[PDB]
Amino acid sequence: PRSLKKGPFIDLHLLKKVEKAVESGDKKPLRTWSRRSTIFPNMIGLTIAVHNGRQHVPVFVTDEMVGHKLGEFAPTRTYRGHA
Amino acid sequence: PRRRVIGQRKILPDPKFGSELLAKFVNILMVDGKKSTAESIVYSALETLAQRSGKSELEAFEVALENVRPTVEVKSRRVGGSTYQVPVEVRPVRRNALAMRWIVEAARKRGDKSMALRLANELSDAAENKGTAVKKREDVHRMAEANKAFAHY
Amino acid sequence: ENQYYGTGRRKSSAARVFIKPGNGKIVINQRSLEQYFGRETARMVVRQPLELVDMVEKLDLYITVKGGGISGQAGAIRHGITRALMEYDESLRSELRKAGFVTRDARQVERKKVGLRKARRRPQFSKR
Amino acid sequence: ARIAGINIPDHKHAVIALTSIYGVGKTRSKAILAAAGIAEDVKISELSEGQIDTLRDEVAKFVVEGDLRREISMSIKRLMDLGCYRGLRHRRGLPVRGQRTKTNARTRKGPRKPI
Amino acid sequence: NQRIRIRLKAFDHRLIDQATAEIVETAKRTGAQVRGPIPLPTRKERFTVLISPHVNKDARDQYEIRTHLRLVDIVEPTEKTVDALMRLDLAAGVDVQISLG
Amino acid sequence: AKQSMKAREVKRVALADKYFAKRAELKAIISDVNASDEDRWNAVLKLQTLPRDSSPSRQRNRCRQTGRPHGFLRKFGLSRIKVREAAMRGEIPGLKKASW
Amino acid sequence: GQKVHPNGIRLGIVKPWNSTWFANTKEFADNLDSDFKVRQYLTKELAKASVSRIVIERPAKSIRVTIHTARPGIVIGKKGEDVEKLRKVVADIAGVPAQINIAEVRKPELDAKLVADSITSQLERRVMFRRAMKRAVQNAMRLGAKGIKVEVSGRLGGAEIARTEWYREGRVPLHTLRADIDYNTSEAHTTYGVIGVKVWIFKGEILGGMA
RNA sequence: CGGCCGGGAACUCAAAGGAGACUGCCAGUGAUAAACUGGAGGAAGGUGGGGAUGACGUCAAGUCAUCAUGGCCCUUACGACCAGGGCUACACACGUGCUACAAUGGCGCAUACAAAGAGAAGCGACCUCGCGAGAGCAAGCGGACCUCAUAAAGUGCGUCGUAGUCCGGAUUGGAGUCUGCAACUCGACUCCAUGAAGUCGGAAUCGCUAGUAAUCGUGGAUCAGAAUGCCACGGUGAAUACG
Ligand SMILES: [Mg+2]
Ligand SMILES: [Mg+2]
Ligand SMILES: [Mg+2]
Ligand SMILES: [Mg+2]
Ligand SMILES: [Mg+2]
Ligand SMILES: [Mg+2]
Ligand SMILES: [Mg+2]
Ligand SMILES: [Mg+2]
Ligand SMILES: [Mg+2]
Ligand SMILES: [Mg+2]
Ligand SMILES: [Mg+2]
Ligand SMILES: [Mg+2]
Ligand SMILES: [Mg+2]
Ligand SMILES: [Mg+2]
Ligand SMILES: [Mg+2]
Ligand SMILES: [Mg+2]
Ligand SMILES: [Mg+2]
Ligand SMILES: [Mg+2]
Ligand SMILES: [Mg+2]
Ligand SMILES: [Mg+2]
Ligand SMILES: [Mg+2]
Ligand SMILES: [Mg+2]
Ligand SMILES: [Mg+2]
Repeated sequence: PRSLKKGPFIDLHLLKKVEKAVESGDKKPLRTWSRRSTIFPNMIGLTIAVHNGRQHVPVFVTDEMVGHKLGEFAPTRTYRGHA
Repeated sequence: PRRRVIGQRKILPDPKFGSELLAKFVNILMVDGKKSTAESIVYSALETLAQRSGKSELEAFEVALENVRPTVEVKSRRVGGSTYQVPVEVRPVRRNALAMRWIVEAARKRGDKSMALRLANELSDAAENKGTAVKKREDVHRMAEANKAFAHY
Repeated sequence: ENQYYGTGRRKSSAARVFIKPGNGKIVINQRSLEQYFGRETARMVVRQPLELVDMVEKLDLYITVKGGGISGQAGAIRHGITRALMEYDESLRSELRKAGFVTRDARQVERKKVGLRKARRRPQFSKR
Repeated sequence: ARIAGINIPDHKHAVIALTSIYGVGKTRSKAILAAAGIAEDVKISELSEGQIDTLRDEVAKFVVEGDLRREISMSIKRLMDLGCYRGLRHRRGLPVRGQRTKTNARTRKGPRKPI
Repeated sequence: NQRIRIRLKAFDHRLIDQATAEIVETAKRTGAQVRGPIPLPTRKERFTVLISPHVNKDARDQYEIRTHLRLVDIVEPTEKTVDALMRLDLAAGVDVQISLG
Repeated sequence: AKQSMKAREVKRVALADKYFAKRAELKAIISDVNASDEDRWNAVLKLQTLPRDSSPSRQRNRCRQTGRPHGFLRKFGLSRIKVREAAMRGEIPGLKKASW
Repeated sequence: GQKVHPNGIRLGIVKPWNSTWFANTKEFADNLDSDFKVRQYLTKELAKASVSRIVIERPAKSIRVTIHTARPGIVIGKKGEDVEKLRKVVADIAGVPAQINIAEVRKPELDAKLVADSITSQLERRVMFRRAMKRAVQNAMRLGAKGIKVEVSGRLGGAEIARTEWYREGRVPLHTLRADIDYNTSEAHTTYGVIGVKVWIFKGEILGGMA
């Protein structure tokens, strides 16, 4: 857990993208590689294609997701089963 | 050792009793090199045993030890291709060591709470010849008599 | 007066003993013998040389010991008292030797060796 | 000796017996007894009912038992619903805190199942 | 006059002994009172490295650097002594540190 | 190692001494107890704009003769093979095999 | 089995160090890098000057190199031209004012490094390896070495299968710590690959120690 | 009433140089020999203890991914860089370890005794705040001086009284701290809550002959952060060897 002094960490490209998207009002998915950025209230109600290392997975962010990080909703490994 | 005939290491006598036998008993009881704890246990057990069963700690300890000492044990020789269980007389120092070892292990097994209490109970029971240690001695003697037929191999 | 001195040594401990012809007082690092050594065996080991060549109530000794543990310090104190007694009398050498107090026990430790988990404890081996 | 709707052993001391409440451990039991004014050594038995009522009122200040179990279940169920990595691990039945799963995950995975 | 303290550090011990001998000879000849050379404890910095190129973990080399110290204290210095000691340059590989005051 | 891995290293040392002061200055305001949301947020957002190889912790010690990324002693700036080879040739002043 | 380095096992006892300077841990690694650079450059330059042992000695603000060589005439050349060139280059490499001294080896047949270098030179020039190694052993023994051993290894005569061949004359006690075993190695980069040459020369035993 | 300060070089200690141990002396066995067994002195006795030191060679043993290097191969790609991911997966099998199954113990209070090391983009005290991990201020110190740094087992008193327990700590939920551009995948640590299996483990199998095994803590390298591994240090300290 990041210290409370420093505050939550989120990436600039995603920030301009989300503020510009908030200002614009468009609903195109936001392609990002910033899995380490925490989710904010202004991001609520947006589709964000987070990179899983292979492809961009669309995550429709909701109010409950605030405080979590984008990577948590973009699983990287793909395991079905051994048998 | 194939080629070595050095004897046994000199052991110092018990501080509070001046008994080499008692010192060996403390060493056998001791675990993890914690001699202080084992020495306190044996001293308390000896005092309790003395008060209960007789006059002095050494007298009670020796009578119990004698009641546990084995005359003859059995080893596994291998001469005729198969293994023969043959009886063999035990040298006196091994008698003392086996007796003390049997007493300690029997005391550990017992279900009483304190270790000193278990040791005192087992020592008194061995003196009275109803203990697990004397049972172990009688068992080894019984098996030796059973396979005494191979006493000349 | 004379302040007969003796240096005792044990695995890592070093004791300095000053014997004086007085009563039977023992002062170890500005403490009584019972205060310093809670171990009854340690107390008796410190006693041992005096009891053998009877001087228990005839000598004051002032002791300072550094390093080691309880048994090591007790052994160093015993060695120092023996050396001080030998220097003081010089007739007790034979009695002290036959008791076994003059000899300095040289067993310190075996160092840990590369490849072994301890000085001699070897890692567990497997055939398959 | 019934606090928060569960029976509490009487022969035990107050500190240890209090821990039998789901949601009260060692430190919390010590704090409850300190606030109440009851000594730790004194056993649950031979306690005046007024002190036991004081203990009940003190315990009421913590979310302990059924309610606490409901809260924990709600948290886990919320993780499941969110569909995050922790929720996925919870529903799969695998170690959540990033422990190795190649070996030594038998607390979550239960006993071994032969192939 | 405040005293001057000199700390000599070397990897070789006989070299440092010869070096401190030269220093004490100079200072004692020129009148000032030498207080030393006190042998301070040596630093044994030990290292352990793998000798096999690929895989042999138990095959290792254990190395060490041993640093010897010598403390030479000069009290009541005279002007002749202080200039002479600066005039004298010692053998290389012997680190000298002159702390004064 | 590869001549490119060694080239990458020399790049994380120059970028790190270039942007040493700003980083420290930015970290000060980012850690300072008497800062502000507008200040700490702005300094924390500026730190994550700097050239990345500017951070020290993105540098890894490697032999100063081979570039070996493993087994590197700091007092020898060397790995585990080269130290031994140099020690045997009597090149590391005061290096002797121990036998305590 | 695997044998220990004869020079490394005898450092301090009978053999001196090549680099002889003190440094704190702050400047130790940088000193090592500079010493490596200096030795590399000096060997590369005076490959054809039969250089035996470069000895680096650092005053607190100076670098003193001592080149032990068989033929001082070629390394110094005309008056001081070549030594000054080497001095200025080593000064820029080190970053410190430099001073170069040259020690003449009167017996290049007893120096293990020189003997090994000559054998590798002959091997590169495509002589017979047995002929070269026998010549070296005979020369050393004639000059009066108490013993000498020479070993060559790897694709001898361009053979597909590698072999090791070694010749010893006199005694060369490796396990005797007080012995004076001069040891060095070299590599001949022949057209069929690398051929390793090792040379031991037992010059005597030093009773006094003398570090 | 602190070696703290006058002082003292007595003692510990710090290194540097020396002395000492050689079956040297005595007796016995013996081939009239080498040697062996005892014992006198001696701190040490029979290689005093430990380490380093690894003969000729064996296994076409291992390493072309340290390196060097013969041949072969790629050259707008087999090379170059960037972001994300992975090397941390998980039906399972094997190996090496750590913690336990408890009373020779757990917990609480009081209290004693080490050695060896590291430290400048570092070790960081005192004091203040925080339940704590830690934070703020900040002396000192390239260090027998200052810091890491309180050794633990032990000792004394109390309690628990043989329970799946005041044993055991896995797992999980919540809240945090610090390092670091950045702790989702995938860090360490702290607090509260939770409290799996486990009651000494079949066949089989491993290590160890003495300050050893067993047990108890401490340090270092690697390292921004990240050891139950590795390498060192000391405390307590056995049993047995007929053959
Ligand atoms: Mg004797
Ligand atoms: Mg140990
Ligand atoms: Mg290359
Ligand atoms: Mg080897
Ligand atoms: Mg006074
Ligand atoms: Mg003898
Ligand atoms: Mg040898
Ligand atoms: Mg091969
Ligand atoms: Mg092969
Ligand atoms: Mg193999
Ligand atoms: Mg990449
Ligand atoms: Mg792997
Ligand atoms: Mg993992
Ligand atoms: Mg208890
Ligand atoms: Mg240091
Ligand atoms: Mg607080
Ligand atoms: Mg528990
Ligand atoms: Mg908890
Ligand atoms: Mg079950
Ligand atoms: Mg149970
Ligand atoms: Mg680290
Ligand atoms: Mg470290
Ligand atoms: Mg351990």
